[PDB]
Amino acid sequence: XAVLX
Amino acid sequence: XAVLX
Amino acid sequence: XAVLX
Amino acid sequence: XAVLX
Amino acid sequence: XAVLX
Amino acid sequence: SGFRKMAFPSGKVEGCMVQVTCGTTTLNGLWLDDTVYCPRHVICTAEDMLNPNYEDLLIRKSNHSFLVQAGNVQLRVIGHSMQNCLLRLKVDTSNPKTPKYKFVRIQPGQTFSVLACYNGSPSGVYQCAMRPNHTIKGSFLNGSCGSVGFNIDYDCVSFCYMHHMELPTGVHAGTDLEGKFYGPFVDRQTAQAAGTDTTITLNVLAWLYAAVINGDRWFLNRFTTTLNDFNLVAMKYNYEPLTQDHVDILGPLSAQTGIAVLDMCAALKELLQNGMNGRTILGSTILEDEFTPFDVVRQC
Amino acid sequence: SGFRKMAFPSGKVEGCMVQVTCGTTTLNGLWLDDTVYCPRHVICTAEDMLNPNYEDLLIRKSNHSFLVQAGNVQLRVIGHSMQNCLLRLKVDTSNPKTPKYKFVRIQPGQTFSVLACYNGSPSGVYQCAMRPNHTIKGSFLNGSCGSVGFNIDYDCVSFCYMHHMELPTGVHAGTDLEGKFYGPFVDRQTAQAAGTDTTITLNVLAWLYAAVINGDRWFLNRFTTTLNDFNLVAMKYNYEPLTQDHVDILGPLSAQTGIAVLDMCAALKELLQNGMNGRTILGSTILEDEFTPFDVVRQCS
Amino acid sequence: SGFRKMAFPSGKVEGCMVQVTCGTTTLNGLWLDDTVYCPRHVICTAEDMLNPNYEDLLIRKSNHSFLVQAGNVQLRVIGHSMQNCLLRLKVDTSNPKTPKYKFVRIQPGQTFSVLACYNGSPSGVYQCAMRPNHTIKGSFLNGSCGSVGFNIDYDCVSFCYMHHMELPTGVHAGTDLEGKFYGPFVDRQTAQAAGTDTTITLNVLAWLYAAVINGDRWFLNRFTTTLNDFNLVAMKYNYEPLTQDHVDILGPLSAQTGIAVLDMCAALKELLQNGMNGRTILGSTILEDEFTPFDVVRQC
Amino acid sequence: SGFRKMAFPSGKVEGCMVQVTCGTTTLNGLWLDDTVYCPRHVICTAEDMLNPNYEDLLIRKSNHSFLVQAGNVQLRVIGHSMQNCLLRLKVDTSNPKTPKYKFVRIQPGQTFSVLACYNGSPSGVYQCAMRPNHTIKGSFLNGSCGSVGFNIDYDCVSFCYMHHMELPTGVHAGTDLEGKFYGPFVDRQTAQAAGTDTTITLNVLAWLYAAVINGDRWFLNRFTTTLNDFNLVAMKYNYEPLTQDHVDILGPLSAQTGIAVLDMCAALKELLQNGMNGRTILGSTILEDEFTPFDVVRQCS
Amino acid sequence: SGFRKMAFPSGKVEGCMVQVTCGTTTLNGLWLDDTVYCPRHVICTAEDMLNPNYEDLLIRKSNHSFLVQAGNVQLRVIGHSMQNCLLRLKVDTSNPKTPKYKFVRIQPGQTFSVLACYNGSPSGVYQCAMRPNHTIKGSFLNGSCGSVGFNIDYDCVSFCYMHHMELPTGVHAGTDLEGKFYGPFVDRQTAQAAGTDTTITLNVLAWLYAAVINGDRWFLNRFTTTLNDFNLVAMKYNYEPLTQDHVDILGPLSAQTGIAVLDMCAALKELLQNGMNGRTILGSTILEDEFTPFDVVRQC
Amino acid sequence: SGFRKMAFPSGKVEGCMVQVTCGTTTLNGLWLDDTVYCPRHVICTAEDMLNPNYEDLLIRKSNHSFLVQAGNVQLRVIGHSMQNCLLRLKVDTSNPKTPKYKFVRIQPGQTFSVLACYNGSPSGVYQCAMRPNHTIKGSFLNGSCGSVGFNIDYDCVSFCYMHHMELPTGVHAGTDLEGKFYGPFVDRQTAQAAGTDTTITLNVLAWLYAAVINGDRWFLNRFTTTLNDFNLVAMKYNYEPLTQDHVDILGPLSAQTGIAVLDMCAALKELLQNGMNGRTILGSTILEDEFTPFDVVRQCS
Repeated sequence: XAVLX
Repeated sequence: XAVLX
Repeated sequence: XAVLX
Repeated sequence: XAVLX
Repeated sequence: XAVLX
Repeated sequence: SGFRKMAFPSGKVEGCMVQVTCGTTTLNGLWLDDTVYCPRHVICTAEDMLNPNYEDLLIRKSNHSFLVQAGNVQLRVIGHSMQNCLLRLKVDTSNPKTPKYKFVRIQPGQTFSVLACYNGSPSGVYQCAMRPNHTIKGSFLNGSCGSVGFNIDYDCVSFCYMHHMELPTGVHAGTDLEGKFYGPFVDRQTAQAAGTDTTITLNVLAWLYAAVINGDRWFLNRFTTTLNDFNLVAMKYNYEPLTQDHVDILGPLSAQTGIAVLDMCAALKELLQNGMNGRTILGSTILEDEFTPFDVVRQC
Repeated sequence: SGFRKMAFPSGKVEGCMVQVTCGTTTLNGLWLDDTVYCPRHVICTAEDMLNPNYEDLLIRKSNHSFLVQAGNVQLRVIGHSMQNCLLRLKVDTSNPKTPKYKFVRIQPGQTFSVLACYNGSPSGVYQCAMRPNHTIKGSFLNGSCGSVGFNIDYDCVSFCYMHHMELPTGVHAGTDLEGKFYGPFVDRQTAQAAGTDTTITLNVLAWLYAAVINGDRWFLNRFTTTLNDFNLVAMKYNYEPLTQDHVDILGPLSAQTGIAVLDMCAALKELLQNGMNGRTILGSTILEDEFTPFDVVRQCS
Repeated sequence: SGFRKMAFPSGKVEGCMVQVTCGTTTLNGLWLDDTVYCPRHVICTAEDMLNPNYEDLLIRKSNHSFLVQAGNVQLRVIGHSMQNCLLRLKVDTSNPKTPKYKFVRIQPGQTFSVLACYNGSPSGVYQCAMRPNHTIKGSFLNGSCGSVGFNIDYDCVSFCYMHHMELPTGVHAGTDLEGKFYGPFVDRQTAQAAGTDTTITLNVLAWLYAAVINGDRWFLNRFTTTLNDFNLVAMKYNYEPLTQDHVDILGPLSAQTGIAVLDMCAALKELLQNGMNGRTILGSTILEDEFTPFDVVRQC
Repeated sequence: SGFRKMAFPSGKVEGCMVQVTCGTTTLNGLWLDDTVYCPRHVICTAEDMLNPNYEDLLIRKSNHSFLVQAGNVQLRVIGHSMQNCLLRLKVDTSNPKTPKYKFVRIQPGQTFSVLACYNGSPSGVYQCAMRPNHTIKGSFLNGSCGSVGFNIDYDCVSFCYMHHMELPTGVHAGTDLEGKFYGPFVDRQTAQAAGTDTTITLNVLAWLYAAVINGDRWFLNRFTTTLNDFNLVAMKYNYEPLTQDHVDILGPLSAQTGIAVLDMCAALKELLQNGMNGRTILGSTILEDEFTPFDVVRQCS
Repeated sequence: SGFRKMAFPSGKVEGCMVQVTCGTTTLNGLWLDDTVYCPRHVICTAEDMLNPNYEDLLIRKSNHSFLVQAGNVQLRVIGHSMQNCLLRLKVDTSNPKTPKYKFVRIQPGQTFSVLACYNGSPSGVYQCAMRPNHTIKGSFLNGSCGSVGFNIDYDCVSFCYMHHMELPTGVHAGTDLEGKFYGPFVDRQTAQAAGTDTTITLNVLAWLYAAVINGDRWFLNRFTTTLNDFNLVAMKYNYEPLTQDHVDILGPLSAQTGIAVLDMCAALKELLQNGMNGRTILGSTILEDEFTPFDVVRQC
Repeated sequence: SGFRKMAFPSGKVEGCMVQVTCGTTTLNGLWLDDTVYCPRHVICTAEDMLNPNYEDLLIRKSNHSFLVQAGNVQLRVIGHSMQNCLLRLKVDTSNPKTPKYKFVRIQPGQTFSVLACYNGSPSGVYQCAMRPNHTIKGSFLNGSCGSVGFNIDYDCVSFCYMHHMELPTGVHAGTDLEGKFYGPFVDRQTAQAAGTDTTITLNVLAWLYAAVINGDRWFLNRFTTTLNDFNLVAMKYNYEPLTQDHVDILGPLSAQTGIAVLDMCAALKELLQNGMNGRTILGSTILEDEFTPFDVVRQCS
């Protein structure tokens, strides 16, 4: 989940 | 309210 | 409401 | 303590 | 009282 | 309009108050028909009063020891007989001014008038409430010890107090007219001391209603709050601490709606607290917070 | 009359939306005068994701690894530079629809409007507050990074937010328009997580007024109370447990004043909690228990 | 011991209380001898409204338009004069119970039992003060007019108050028996003022003296002490007796403050005996002593 | 304005402060002209503390089992000699910063300042009173001994305390500057406990004046008015002026309670312009005034 | 060590449990000497039980209607006679296994064992507490209706419960062995429903002590607190809000003294709260605040 | 062992104290290298007091209206300039005892040391915290303005405060060493007044530890409770009013565990208030009322 789109 | 009585 | 039982 | 009175 | 000493 | 603490017209009771001297000792007496009631202990002098032995003191006496006086008239004392803490003195005259009367035992919280008198003559009268600790707080000098408390209705005087002593806390105790002390007190000068007294709710609400009929009314409204008495209930439900520039900031909508911030806070505060009870605020429940003070002024 | 979540009219800001491409990967960017700002991760491939070296990846990129474009009307990228977390990219022309604009740095609690864009093209506008914890609870699907958030401030558009990532929580992070992240977070797919929240009060009061204005004011006329609730305070303050019977005795008054007991009760329920405050009931500064209820029916018809 | 607003016994006065009635209006009348007094608006019927014209109101109701009833028999009304703001109503039969009486004009600052009656029947009694603003703060609902304020003072009932009207703010005002209203008001129906009022400074000292005689005695100079009286009260709390040269050295400080050192002593001696009731002396609660008078002088 | 607990500028004393070590045991030293004084027991180890025969335990020792360090400067100890509970070390150098100085013997009850030193350097200055039991209540730490206590008269530093030990109770005790213990104590890890400690009367009075001088007048039991002075604070708060008759009327009560009218004026006056502060006269928070002098004599015969 | 909820050895009671069939209806019965007790209502069938008319049902019956069985042996029913809500059946055999026994009426909060049995045979046993709302919560299937509750001491079995019904909330009611229901219940299938039950304090403290004898002990210690549950009681006594960098900041002195900040907070929190009760902290009272975390580390 | 309010050793800062004179009026100033900072009101006469124009009064002052001096060793004032609320005044020589130094700007809650000076000469050192409201509760009498406050920070002296005025309250205001006032206040005798206070918590916790360290820890072993206090919580949480009798019944256990009832009570007194927190008493996660006290004496000797 940390997720730079 | 100024009255008698 | 209640039962005897 | 108390008084009769 | 405001008082610059 | 008006609301004052108000005693019953002392008249009906005034005329049943007699002197009762017995030595160098004088109390008052409540004289009804052919009987005069009054504290025992009148059969005492200073030097007694210790832990005295009543009846061991009574009938060392007899009928001639008692000086009963209805002002002018001396009354004659046929028969004497103790009764709990009273004395039922029997006398050669039914009191012509006797009223339709009854002996009752008042309940804590109830109220009566006290006709306080010295040497068997009406000095003054004032209303008085029976604490739930059984003492009651009036003005009683020494020598008042017969004076009574009563209520009236139509014409029937109702005797519910006759006054014996003053606990060292400054309050007073006494007895119904059966001579049984209100509370756990013995008529005897000892290290006794009043209970731990508590406020009389239904009488405070009672009073409030009275504050409202003379339209005193203010308290009735929502109360307000202070700032850091609010943050105090912020951290509770997990809200940012409100601050002084947070308040003048809401200025605009205060003024516009005419409602101080701190009075709004007050209600925000209860909304947290007691919930919201199935009422909708702007068709919502959960208190919205993604709307800034302005996002509001713009939309309106 | 009416209260709904309203976003500033996106017109002026649409004018500025373009897409930026670093061979395959496609963010959207902000075209203002002749600079086009966009997230610095565009210079990536889903391989550097994990924990990239930006200063390195950027320093290996030519000036035209960048295909910026607006509608089509393609723009060539004359210059480029990494400024915090954005790339500047100066372009060969200037947006003839740059509006009056500003790079404010919003503060937690302040709403702004968001213009969800996908490959340089509008799509959605919705309203957001920057939570006190530094996230914002937006709606952002893939290839939206570079979407911006703005507020209109008299004639001037004040851009305050551009979109970078999303925490596992489900919220979203991002930067101000000068490349500085709102919060502790960094642009790498390494599982950070968000502080704990807490509600913004100011905005709940602001919201509360809104309800007043729209004719919802019951919550002002405050309380009534439950009996067992009262007796809690009654016991606290050495008052006498109020009981069913008492409540009747009172009836007659609770009637003709109009103020039923339990409400009057909420009124005593802290007349003790927090004072009479300088003021006076029936000329008194204390509360007066020396009056029965008959005593009061008696002293007035 | 004790202290309450308590009024004069009301016996003497209840028996002179009748219900004057003038057609559409019933009110209260004080019945002395053959003279039964009562308020001069008993006559009216509403349209005397805000502007009443009095003087001429009768060849209109020349006698016999007056009920006036006591107990429940009646009084034939054999005359009638318009005494200032009330009416003397000479009546066939005299009152058997007319107590020896003065008629007075009391003056601001002073008190007098009021006996509020509704329909010639009393219902309660209580104290009242003539405010220096010439109002009294009482409890009168409609039907009360004519109720009377009276003192006693030796067997002889004084009289000072026939009750007339209620100004806007709650208070009332009325007449003496000689007829002249108390204060600058008039039995009209027009809105009228009500002075400013001040606090009755003689009374507040009286009351303080009242509290002192009750032991509630905590205010002021009841203090000054001598050396020995302190020196011994001293080592009761481990405070190292203080000699003459001690006093001598405090001097320079004594002088800047104008507090004789022996008054400080007294002041401290008290704090040793009754503690502090928790108040800050410079922010402590424990008297400090790691400062010498020298270092105190140095720092000031 | 104000009143804090302050101390004399340690400056003059700071430069007499040197470190005296003899093998692991390091403590502090007062360095005047060409001597350093410091406790004996610097010549100790923590294994002979309880029963240490000092005379002779010094020797075995000599002028080179003492390195005295003043900064990073050594000075040769060129002679050791015990001096009661001190040591007179004679250094080969006279202290360039030795001030107008002098030894003294404080009497209980006189504040002095203390300069707490560790390993030859000042840590903090704070001030103690010398309790009549002969302990001081300082803040001394292991390695602090030899911290001195001084006072300052114009130009001239006046030492009166070197610091040795610390009773069990939590207080401290030391010697004067010729090593004569204060009180019944000796440097002898043993039976020593503090004789019972009475308060310093003087300094409590002084302190009370310090208080008055500063605004704190409440505890002050006094004063007086005249019907004139009083009449002028009476008007201030719309009261009647006390006319000379009132003073007469009062008479009776003023005779019953032995309290002359004026003193009640003085007493009211006072309490008028201050308040009650949560106290009740005849169980009332407010000053009552509907009881005339008569109704009072009436009720309290 | 150990602590388990523990019923009395059912033995002594096991052998007094008989079957009592009367139609297609079978309850249990407590058979002592020459009497068997058991709910009335056994003289019922499904189709009755409504608001049934007992005695109008009893002695429609007689001695032959009752099938009493001590397992094997049929017992014979000489005489039947109703008793509040029980039935005292008289029988041709004193029960040889009868124990030293007594009938008591348990008080709310007290506990007994229930020997729950069906068709007059012990199924299981378990301990049970008498709620202060008079119901009690056990496991009772239909057909258990005779089974009893008792306590033992030495050898004297003490019967205090016999089980009649199950309020619709899922709790059970019953009667002492005089047949008088515990609480306000009637034995009859109606819209009745248990009181509003409240927790039994002295039994929770009781239990806690037990947690301590098996050294569970933790709770005993000072509790701890959380951060914004502290600020919640900061703003109260007027203290700066404590924060996360305010905490790691106190790190050093936490570690040094070995006491978490939040456990110190806890005590700061009570110091505000319940005061300080005449105890001195560093010879102080008022909580010092002009000392920073470091001003402390330096001085120490 | 011991805890007293300790001021940093004033030695280094005394070195820097000088007096400044603008013909008659005399502040004290800070001599560092070759600048001498001092309050800008020195350029006044008790006539401009009310509400002066500084920029005007200063612009009419020569470069030698200033008589700076240190001991005597008089210093001539080569240059001068008003910097916020100080004057710089560059002097003809440099303090040969300037120490390592810094102009930090303390933060509310931080103590520092104060060196009350009068006409350039030491006098007193005491300890102060900058209240959260922005005043500090010092001891300052006339002609002390210009006194400074400092902290020692390893080898470096960090000056944080210099003294200007005193609010009517009795507290004191002032500036950092770059002429910026600590707070809302301004240097004019126009009655400003101080925000409302509030205590600094951090420092009360720091203080609390200090007490632990010094062997005062009762306040950790927490509470015991009063019976009527408990029954308040008992009633809140639908528990059964605990009574005198109950407390006896319990005796036997309250004895042999060592933990008397009302203490055990404080333990239940919020075992309900705030949970069992994940943990378990006697394998239970609820509280268990189904055991009489006899039940428990019974199940264990």
